[PDB]
Amino acid sequence: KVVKNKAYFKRYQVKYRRRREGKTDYRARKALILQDKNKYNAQKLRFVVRKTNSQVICQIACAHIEGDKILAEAKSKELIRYGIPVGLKNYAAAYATGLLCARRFLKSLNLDTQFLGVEKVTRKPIKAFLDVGITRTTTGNRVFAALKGACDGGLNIPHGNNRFPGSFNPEQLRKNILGIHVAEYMKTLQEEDNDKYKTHFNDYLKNNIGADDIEQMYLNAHEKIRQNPKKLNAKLRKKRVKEKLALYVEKL
Amino acid sequence: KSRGKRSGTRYKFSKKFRKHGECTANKYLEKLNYGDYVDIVCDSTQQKGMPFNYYHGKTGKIFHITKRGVGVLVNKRVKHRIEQKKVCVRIEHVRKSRCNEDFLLRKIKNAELIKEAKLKNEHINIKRKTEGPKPAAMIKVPPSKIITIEPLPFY
Amino acid sequence: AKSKNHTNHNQNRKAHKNGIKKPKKHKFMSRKGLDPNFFRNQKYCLKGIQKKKKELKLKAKQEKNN
Amino acid sequence: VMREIKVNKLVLNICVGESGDRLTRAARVLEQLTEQKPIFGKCRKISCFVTVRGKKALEILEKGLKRRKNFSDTGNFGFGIGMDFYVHLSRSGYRVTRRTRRRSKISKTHKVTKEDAMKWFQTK
RNA sequence: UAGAGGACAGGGCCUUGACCUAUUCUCAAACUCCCAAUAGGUAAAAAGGGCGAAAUAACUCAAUUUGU
RNA sequence: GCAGAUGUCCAAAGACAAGCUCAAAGAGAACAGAAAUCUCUUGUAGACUAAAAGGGGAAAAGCUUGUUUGAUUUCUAUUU
RNA sequence: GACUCGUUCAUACUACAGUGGAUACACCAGAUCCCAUCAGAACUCUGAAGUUAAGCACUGUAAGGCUUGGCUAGUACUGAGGUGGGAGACCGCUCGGGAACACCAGGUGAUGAGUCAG
Repeated sequence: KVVKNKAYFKRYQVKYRRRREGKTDYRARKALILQDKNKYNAQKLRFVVRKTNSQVICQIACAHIEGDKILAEAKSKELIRYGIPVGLKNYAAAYATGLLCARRFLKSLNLDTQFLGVEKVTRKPIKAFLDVGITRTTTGNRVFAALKGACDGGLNIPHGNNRFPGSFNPEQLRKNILGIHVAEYMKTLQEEDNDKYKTHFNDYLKNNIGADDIEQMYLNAHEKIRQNPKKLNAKLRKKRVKEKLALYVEKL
Repeated sequence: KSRGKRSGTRYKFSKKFRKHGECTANKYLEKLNYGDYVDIVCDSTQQKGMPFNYYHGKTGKIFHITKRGVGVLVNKRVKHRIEQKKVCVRIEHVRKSRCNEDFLLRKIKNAELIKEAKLKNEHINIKRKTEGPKPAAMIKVPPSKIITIEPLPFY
Repeated sequence: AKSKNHTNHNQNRKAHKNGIKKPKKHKFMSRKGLDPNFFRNQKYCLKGIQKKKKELKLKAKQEKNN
Repeated sequence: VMREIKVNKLVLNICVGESGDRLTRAARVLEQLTEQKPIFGKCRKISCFVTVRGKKALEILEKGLKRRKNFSDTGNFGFGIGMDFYVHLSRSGYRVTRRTRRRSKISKTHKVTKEDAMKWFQTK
């Protein structure tokens, strides 16, 4: 038999477009968006962190029946203007995107002087809730890196220590948000074999980014960013198909 | 002999064709106010917070709102009289109505028209027209388009 | 003796003989047990506004009654 | 062009149909073959197997090299000897049917098929 | 209920079937891709509403001023 | 009247989270067969969901794993 | 041109071919650390040597399907009336309302908010 029968096509029910594309969830989404109906105008702003295979994006989203509205946006590719010309998928890159997003959103809402955030590494503030983005939120993930960066920027999102590196390692959290592990990998790879080190970090070596330079470079970037924000119609279809039939009369 | 909760809903509560799967992810986002008029539609994808057998399709008004519950007042007939009944349902099943959007549009039109009408001091038959007898007029038709009719034979 | 087990005849006519009765539709509906922690605030709201209005009433009454 | 069919999966299959002792011996010999721990079947416990990739796959395939009918339609095959041996080959970009973000299927133009499977086999 | 066409088992290229593609005859209180008339429900403005200020709160919102 | 069923069972078959996706059919691979294990292709439920039947269920309401006992005290508004 | 978050939830789907690769997504190199397994296949992390082959975007099929309109057809059907007809089963008439399947024609989306690139 054939499972691709016309009856099967007739009975098929299409999925939602986003679910078919695999972009969304439509259970976490509705749980995130819906708020208690007892309260009114509760927008329940959602922070959105999406990691591509190249760079991450951080947005602030509000809900509507007409559709989601985006208030503030940040890409990983803005770190060049802040001193980071390479490695925009990095853990520190995600942290910087989160801090950039938080600072721009606060400035645009005019609460910069009212929320200074925190310093370096260890009325109620405005609220946001973190997007999962399908990706399995295991311990030590770039999404939670950006979450910590936003919280340090001045946002408030309820988060535990379970998926922060360690189960709790503040030293490793500092190292990851500062890029220390990248430096250690550079050290180990350089010691073990120079060939692999150069063929891997060719661009880092091109820009001459030393191992003991990454952490200070990211720290300087963080301080700077904190102090400064064609078609065919029916007639042609019939014409061309009748021509195709005329050719197939004597073609094969 | 049997009068259980969901009795006789083999088709009524059944989701319509090619409409299976969870409720639309935007139905949660409707805005409700005390005094609004609302319709009750029993969906089956959601299970808890469910309306009952009789109330499917009825109307009412919003008088009670909780974290997720909505209490609606309905007039249900019983023999010789009508008695108010308060039913608590959930947001998935409840649905904003249209029974008053006509009257709301009429009120908005009144507000935006009779204002200028009063400004000019004109009286209008602002009551709904209910068009009855058409007027009498003259029309044209050439003799080249009059097609006669005649009863048909049998076969 | 066989007994008729049910009927619903004449019931509608009996119902409409007295006319289908309507509920009185009073204005206010009680808030005995509806969604507390909101009417909890609302009662304090009413007490405050009443207190201000009545204290101003007494102030005016005294300044007019000497 | 990178329409080269890199080796994708090798699997060793063991089936005894009895309890341990002999099953443990099969596990022991599979361990001595490849250090990766084996995986069991069902216990309606009656069979085990293991999967491998990479240089190990190349070496074991060459070892098993020592009939062109048993090839499957989609460029897969295998044989026995008390062990088993089975292989799965595919072209690059197979990830798009497995990873979670944009799950979607591969067109038939990218698959391998048996006609190319024999060519690859007798080439290597 | 019958044929049209088509690559697993049985025996002497041949047969038996099963099986697959598109057709055909007729049905279902406990079948439904569809869908009536009847019957059912709600709204059609004054103890109400629309449009801004001024107060109140221990409620909500990042907001004693966001709103309710 | 008709077609049946109930006076039980379950620390998991309850709660939550996370991961995966079922039947079936074909294709292939020692013993190995109509059926035994694995892998591939197709696959809107054709399986599964304690029980009878009827609904609902796909990044789940199903399968596997993890942590757990909200299967707790007291009290309202109410529907059948 | 490209992406992110949405709505509409099949005209958006599916099968088969053709077209498009600077950032774009994406394939892709690797497993020291966070992280996971029987397996770095998946997941996580770090990269950018090679890449339209694939996904993704667009187009094509007397493509299936879907979806509108015509037609099926005032047919089947039915509310009220009838000292209408017919032995009955049923079938007319007045005032009324009104189908579906199959068939034919057309089409394969629209869209909000935000950003990058030139």
